[PDB]
Amino acid sequence: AGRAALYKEVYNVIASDGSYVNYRHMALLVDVMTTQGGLTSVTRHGFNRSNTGALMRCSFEETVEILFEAGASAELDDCRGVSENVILGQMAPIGTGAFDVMIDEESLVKYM
Amino acid sequence: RLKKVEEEENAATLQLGQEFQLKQINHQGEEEELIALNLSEARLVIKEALVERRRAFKRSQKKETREKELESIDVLLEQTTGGNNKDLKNTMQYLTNFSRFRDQETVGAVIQLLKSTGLHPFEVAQLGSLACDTADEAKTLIPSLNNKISDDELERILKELSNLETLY
Amino acid sequence: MFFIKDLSLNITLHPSFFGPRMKQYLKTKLLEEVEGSCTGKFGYILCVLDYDNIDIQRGRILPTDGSAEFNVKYRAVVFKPFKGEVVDGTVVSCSQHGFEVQVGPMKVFVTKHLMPQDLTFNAGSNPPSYQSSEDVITIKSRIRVKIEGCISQVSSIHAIGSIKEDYLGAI
Amino acid sequence: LRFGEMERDCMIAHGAASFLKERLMEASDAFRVHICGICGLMTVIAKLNHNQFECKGCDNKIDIYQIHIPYAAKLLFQELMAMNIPRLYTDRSRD
Amino acid sequence: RLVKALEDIMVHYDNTTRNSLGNVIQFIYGEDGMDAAHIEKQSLDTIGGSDAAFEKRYRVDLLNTDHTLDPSLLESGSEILGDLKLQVLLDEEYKQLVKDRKFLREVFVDGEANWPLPVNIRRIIQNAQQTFHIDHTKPSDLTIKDIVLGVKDLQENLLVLRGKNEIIQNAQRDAVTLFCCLLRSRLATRRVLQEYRLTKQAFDWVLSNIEAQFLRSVVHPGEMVGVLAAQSIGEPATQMTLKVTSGVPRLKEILNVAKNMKTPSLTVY
Amino acid sequence: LKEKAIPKDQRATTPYMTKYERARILGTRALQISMNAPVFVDLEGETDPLRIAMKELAEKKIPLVIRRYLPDGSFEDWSVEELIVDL
Amino acid sequence: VGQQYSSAPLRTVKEVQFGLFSPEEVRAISVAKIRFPETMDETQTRAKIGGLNDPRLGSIDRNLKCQTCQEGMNECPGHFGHIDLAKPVFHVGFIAKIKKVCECVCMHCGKLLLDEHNELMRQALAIKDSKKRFAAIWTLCKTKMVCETDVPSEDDPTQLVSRGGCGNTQPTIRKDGLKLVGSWKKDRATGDADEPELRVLSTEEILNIFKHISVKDFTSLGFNEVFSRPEWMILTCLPVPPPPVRPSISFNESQRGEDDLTFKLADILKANISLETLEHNGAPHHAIEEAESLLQFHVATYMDNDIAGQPQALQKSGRPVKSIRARLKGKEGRIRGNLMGKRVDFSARTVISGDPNLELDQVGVPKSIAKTLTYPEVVTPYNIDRLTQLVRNGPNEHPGAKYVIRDSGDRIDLRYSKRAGDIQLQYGWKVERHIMDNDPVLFNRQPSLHKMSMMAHRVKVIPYSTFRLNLSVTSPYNADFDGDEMNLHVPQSEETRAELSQLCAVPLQIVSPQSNKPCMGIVQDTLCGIRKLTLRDTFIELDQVLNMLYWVPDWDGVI
DNA sequence: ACCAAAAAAAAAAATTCTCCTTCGAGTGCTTATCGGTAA
DNA sequence: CTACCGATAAGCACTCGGATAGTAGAGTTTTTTTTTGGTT
RNA sequence: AACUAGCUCUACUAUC
Ligand SMILES: [Mg+2]
Ligand SMILES: [Mg+2]
Ligand SMILES: [Zn+2]
Ligand SMILES: [Zn+2]
Ligand SMILES: [Zn+2]
Repeated sequence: AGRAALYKEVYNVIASDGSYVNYRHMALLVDVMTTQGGLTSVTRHGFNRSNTGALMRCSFEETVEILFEAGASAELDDCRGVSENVILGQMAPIGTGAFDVMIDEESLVKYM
Repeated sequence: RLKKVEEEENAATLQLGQEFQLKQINHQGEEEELIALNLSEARLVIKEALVERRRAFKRSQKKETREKELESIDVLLEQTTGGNNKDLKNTMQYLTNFSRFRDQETVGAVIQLLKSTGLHPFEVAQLGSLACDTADEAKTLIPSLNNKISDDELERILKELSNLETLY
Repeated sequence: MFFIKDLSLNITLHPSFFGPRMKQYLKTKLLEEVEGSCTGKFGYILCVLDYDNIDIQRGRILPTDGSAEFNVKYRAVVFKPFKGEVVDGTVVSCSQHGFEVQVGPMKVFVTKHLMPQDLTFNAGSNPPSYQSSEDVITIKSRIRVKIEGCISQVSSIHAIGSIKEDYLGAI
Repeated sequence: LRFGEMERDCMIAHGAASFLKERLMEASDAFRVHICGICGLMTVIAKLNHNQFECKGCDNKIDIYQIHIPYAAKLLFQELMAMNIPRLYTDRSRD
Repeated sequence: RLVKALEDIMVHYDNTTRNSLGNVIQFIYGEDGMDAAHIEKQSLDTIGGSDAAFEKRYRVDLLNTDHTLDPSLLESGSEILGDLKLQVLLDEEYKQLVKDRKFLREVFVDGEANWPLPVNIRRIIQNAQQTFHIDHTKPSDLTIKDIVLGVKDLQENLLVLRGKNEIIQNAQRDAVTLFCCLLRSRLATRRVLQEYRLTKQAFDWVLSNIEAQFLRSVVHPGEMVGVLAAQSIGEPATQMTLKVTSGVPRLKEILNVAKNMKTPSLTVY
Repeated sequence: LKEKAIPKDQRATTPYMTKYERARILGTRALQISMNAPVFVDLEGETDPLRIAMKELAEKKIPLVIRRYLPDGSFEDWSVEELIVDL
Repeated sequence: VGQQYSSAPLRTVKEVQFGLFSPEEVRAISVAKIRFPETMDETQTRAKIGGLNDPRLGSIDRNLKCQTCQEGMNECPGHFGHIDLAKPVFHVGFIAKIKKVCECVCMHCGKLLLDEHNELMRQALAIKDSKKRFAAIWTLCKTKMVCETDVPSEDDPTQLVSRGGCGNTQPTIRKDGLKLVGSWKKDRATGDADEPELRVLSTEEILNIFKHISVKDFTSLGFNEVFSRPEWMILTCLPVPPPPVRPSISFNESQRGEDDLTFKLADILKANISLETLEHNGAPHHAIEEAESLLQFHVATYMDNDIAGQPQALQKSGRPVKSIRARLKGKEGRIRGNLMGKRVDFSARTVISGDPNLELDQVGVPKSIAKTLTYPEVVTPYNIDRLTQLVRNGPNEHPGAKYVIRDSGDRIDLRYSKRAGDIQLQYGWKVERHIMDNDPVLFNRQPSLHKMSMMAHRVKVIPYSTFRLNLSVTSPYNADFDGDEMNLHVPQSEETRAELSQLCAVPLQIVSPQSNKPCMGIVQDTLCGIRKLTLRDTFIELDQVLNMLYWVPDWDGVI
């Protein structure tokens, strides 16, 4: 009921003027905010302090202290986030990157 | 990663390291022991491999006297492109010297006799280290040979095969 | 020593070789780099096993360029030198301090002090002559010398073994 | 000119990941370094002429790989462990 | 703040939606799988009108004189009367339509007809009419069995979840229910014959075009939809000038709660 | 943990090659034939590599196979020809 | 072409591990044992003294040492030395956590207050997310100021067995800025049985305690044994960063351009040597503590400038000294200005005007700026003629080039070009040339608000330096023709230019997904014109209609 | 013999109030503390 | 009667603050002394 | 073809 009401409220706010935008965006927003067992504001400390990769977290409003916490907890990141690649300077699994480009031999043989 | 050493400096007893793990994985996923064969067994396997590339190279063409074997392996090399594989020759020069028995038939028969026994290849492989068949020298060299079992048990096993074999 | 085991190698193929003959090209290449290999871990790789039936399953195109990478698994015949072993070999090079034995592929160098005391050798001034037990100075000149120090600093294995021990020396 | 946050975000929306990488790398740092997987650190010393790449301390003449990263990132790393905190690997470890 | 919150979230090759941790947020993106492009303010038809008007628009019975159709529309328009098979099938269709009417009255209390939907049916109907020089005089060759089967066949062939288990089948039926109901509404037999007049050839043409367009309408698997949504919602936020709070401060209030509303009034019926 | 792959049957991925994949394949072959790769489709004196690649795609003799991932980690694959291009 | 080729395998990076430095290993990886606090000009000529500033690490200028690796300067990644401290010191970032830990463990025995006999810590162990259990343990061990030895009374029927190490009582702990103290109230052996003992804790005591905790207890507290063990929390052997993080800018006349951090390091070295010499001699034991305080202060400031504002750490100039945290803090510090967003190459920027003639997808590009940028290709059996023509042309007319990159890394300038009419450009080579027409290009107008504001474009070449575009594309860019500017980007490889020609071409952007209706359109001029045309009460004569039918490029040719 | 440049060595550092000053925003984390309550 | 929470508030302690551009202007230790070489 | 521009500190502007 909370997510329903929140979507209603935000849709009202946007439709107040310059309406509109497709429902799917707002739905995605309210859900990705609420899929936690509760709800969380998008603050420096609302969502960012949650189980998530290290770097992408430290790329927002929390410069170094978060790294200190990570090192102390000595946790690790698998770097499947976009940021992790960007900082790492490698193609992130994005768009064209969302798949590998693989090679075959038998087709090469068949058509010479 | 805390240096993960798990290694021991090599000794006459051949204490196996981690990267030479006693039980090795396989691509199929089976778990088996560190595949090692004596000085005798390897030579025939090499000959089979060589004759396999013999067929392969007669296929490429249409597009016991160690020196001639060396030149044959050289021919295997030059059939593709000019052979500069000198180290393979020099090791191969010593490859027949690796094998305990020089003659093909003697080493082969030693192999077929040992394969039924299922004895550790280390025991018979230690033979070809030096040009000596007297056991006392080996017992002096390697104490583990004495420790694992007495000498006379070694020869009561050995004389079954040493009869057919003629050393260098 | 004689350990034969399947080995995995990473191979990068230049895109210009993308022809139906590539499989043959890959097999040839693997033949060059694999044969005569002398690595630190496996010692020196002497030859492959089962040349045919090697698995080349597929290949990944590098994102930056047409280069394609292949991972292949192959069984091979490889020798691993190990310390504590006594090997007789040719004295290819002769030095005043001590004779240098070339045991086939790997090389053994020994000084005057390592030389056995039971088998007294006149090795200090020059390579030891014929004396008490037996010793030789020729190119063939096989001399029984132990291996106790294995070095993989260079793309080869160098072995050193002290000879002042129970039954060490030429006979 | 300056490439900024929102520009990158719009690229992401488009998803032209390869162009993103090329523009951020070749028009920028485009640096290369080797590492010790046993270290996972930024410390290996090389001798290009001598073809030696040993990681002293980790005394391993095998565990060597070279990685293309932005100079800025590696810089970050130098002050980071200078700040006394960051290992690196080159493969998965949990599957 | 918004863009820095939903970067990773995106749609993978399972028509699902995960962050860069694998947390699912939308099992089917937008609950439709239809890309944000392929939407029109297309007009639904069943919900509106009166019961009598709905009946006249859709109800038909050969064995009864009132809602029967004129034989002149059909080549086999006379002897078609009397068959029990056809009457049974028509009654089944009518029951399906009335069930859909109940459903739509349930889903939207207001009953507003216009809604954002995937690929339009109007335009393809008009261009099909043009592409065959369909006249107002000739009867129709296609028979009742033809259309009454083809409608179900098309609605079945539409596929959004390339699955094989039971749960996927359930979702796939669920994910397309509104569109199939709308399609059923637009392609009523009475409507088709009395106004649309299509030939069997053109009928097959429109069926194939519908299927092709619907497949064209799937979300492309592999876009970073979260960033798109965030940037989209952000865009108008700047482009706006201004006793109840509203505007950018209110926006911040909800987006950053902040349990303090200054207009916490509530509505009671 | 069991070999993390799948047979070419029972594949649940969409049978339509997506636009991202389209652009990726096009760019890859553009770079490929750009630096003198072997060509397959007959030329018409057309010099541009990218248009050569597009002609190849239309003619459907592309010697590539596409890899495909799932969030679990297990992967899946396809060959270009068995896909159908509409977009 | 090989960036001084390295015969080492290359691979991507799939995973990053975070952890501290164990003092022994950081000392192991070191190269220098820096003693001298001076930096340059030994006595005082040149060849910086073997103290700071490369005894045996990163080179300085045109001296290819790289610690004798000869890897020039551009290749030199740097190398590390290490410093040694007489006494343990804290770590300003690592203060609250260490305080919580100290409260959590029982010093004087080195044990946990709570142990698996109450339910509570058992459920705390049960909630193994990563860290929240640490908070649970911390909030459960706040009480029980006294170490116990025989806790379990009712889990066993009535008896009680031994688990605790010491019978002592743990003092309450507070902190004051850089320092923390313990309060031994204890209700006994104290002032009038109530007045506590206020004693400042000694770091090394804490560090001994920290070793004495059992290994599994780290896991209990979330410390990763192999990567983060609590005794490493304290700083003992501070590592030294390399030169290339502290350049010698030499600001424009003769200065040495010594950075803030290197002065900080020299100061901390002075502090260390001062404390050493003080303690080594007769320690009056009323100034050695002050030396300790000063040394910890300096290390604190160097690690971070902006602790609670009792100090300020002013430099010898007046501006406060700048430390690592401030160096890489957000908003243009090292992340959002130097890592996440960057300055790029191959770009241009100017003012713009309309054009009623260029088609929608192209972009008006100025001839001069067209010559300025460039683009490489690869020599093919197909491009040889055109490339030959261009390289013949030279760098001073439109369809030309500026560089020739052959098989080897041989940058050949065409401005000098002593052998212009010579080279023949065999296959597999790279030639950087100008921008001819129909080249993909990126066009963008910051600020960017949606998917648009940057798309692809074809290129026409136009005099009168400015940018030109079509009135239609105006509104999505939300740009005027008064004085506004956009930014230009050009791909560098065939891959990328392809990658842009299918997801950023304004042909492919007509319908905005944002509002499910097209974001394109036509604007005031054309709109007014068409309205003034397409109304019943108008007409047209013969000449003008003919000119119109000629105007439309796609005219069938039928009147 | 005069002295002037300059390099080297050390510290100017006190007046005083809390005004710092408007940055106020919120939010989270610590700590006092009445206040009740079951044994 | 008595610790035993305990919820409440008060405090106190946090760190955050649009995207690019282009300028030009001033200062990036001070003072004091001692030393010794240029000077007549 | 001898291979480097280059830091911070405040004021003013340019679009939005
Ligand atoms: Mg996480
Ligand atoms: Mg304007
Ligand atoms: Zn290492
Ligand atoms: Zn170096
Ligand atoms: Zn205790």
